[PDB]
Amino acid sequence: KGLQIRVQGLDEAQEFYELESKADGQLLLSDVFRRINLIESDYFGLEFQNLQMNWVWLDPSKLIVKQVRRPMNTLFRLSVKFFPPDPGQLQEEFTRYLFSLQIKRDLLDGRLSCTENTAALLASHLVQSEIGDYDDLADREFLKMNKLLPCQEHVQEKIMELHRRHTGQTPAESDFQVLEIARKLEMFGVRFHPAADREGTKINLAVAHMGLQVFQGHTKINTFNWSKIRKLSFKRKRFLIKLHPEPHQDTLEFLMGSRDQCKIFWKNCVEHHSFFRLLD
Repeated sequence: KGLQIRVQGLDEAQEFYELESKADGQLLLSDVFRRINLIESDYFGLEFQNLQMNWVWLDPSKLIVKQVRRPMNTLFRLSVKFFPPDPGQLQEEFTRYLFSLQIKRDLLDGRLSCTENTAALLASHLVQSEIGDYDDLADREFLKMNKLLPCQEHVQEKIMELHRRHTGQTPAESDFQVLEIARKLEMFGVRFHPAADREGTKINLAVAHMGLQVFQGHTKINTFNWSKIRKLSFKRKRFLIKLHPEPHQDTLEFLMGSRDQCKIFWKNCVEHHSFFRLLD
């Protein structure tokens, strides 16, 4: 048979895709990339909402019908999968635009936590990009009907104040400022995978362009560069980081919630390493 799949773009606009029932994840990804003419598409992937309404990555090598129960009723969305160290250096204006929309998303849903002043500054550039130069009446109208920050009301004056500085800046220049600000934040591109150490201390694991990170709360306790990592594995609920000597306990153990969570994080790490270090 044939399927009709709904995919939400980074600009929040939903389009519909007609695909055969035999389609892999890769076919849908390719059709989405073609529809929006995304040339630098390797940084991006698709996630969907499972029945507990959590977001899961679409596996491009598996059949879609084997990953999702009601593909016709399921929401998919375009997302950045791999954050490069400096998205401002991406070649295409459209790609940088998509990255600024990813930041916009992360800022609103709280993935990108930062100080209030930094949030306000990011939001002020985001306002410049959508509606142009500062206007008292138009800025208040926009902020009434658009939410950029999780707790925006008491920050709105600061957002507008800062927006007065950006007179004359084009949407592309605005996107660039958003990327330059965001790439310098500790939480940029960060996605937490909760776990506990040997002592039982709650921590968060994450993977990024340089290697693995360890967080306690929102403060980063450690970074293991790819060069320092000998091997990554998982044994049931345990995730294992084997380090190169120098030097005797060369293994860090982290207990995660389920085996499937270990596995998802392991795959994420192997994919990151491959993407940022290996030539296919």
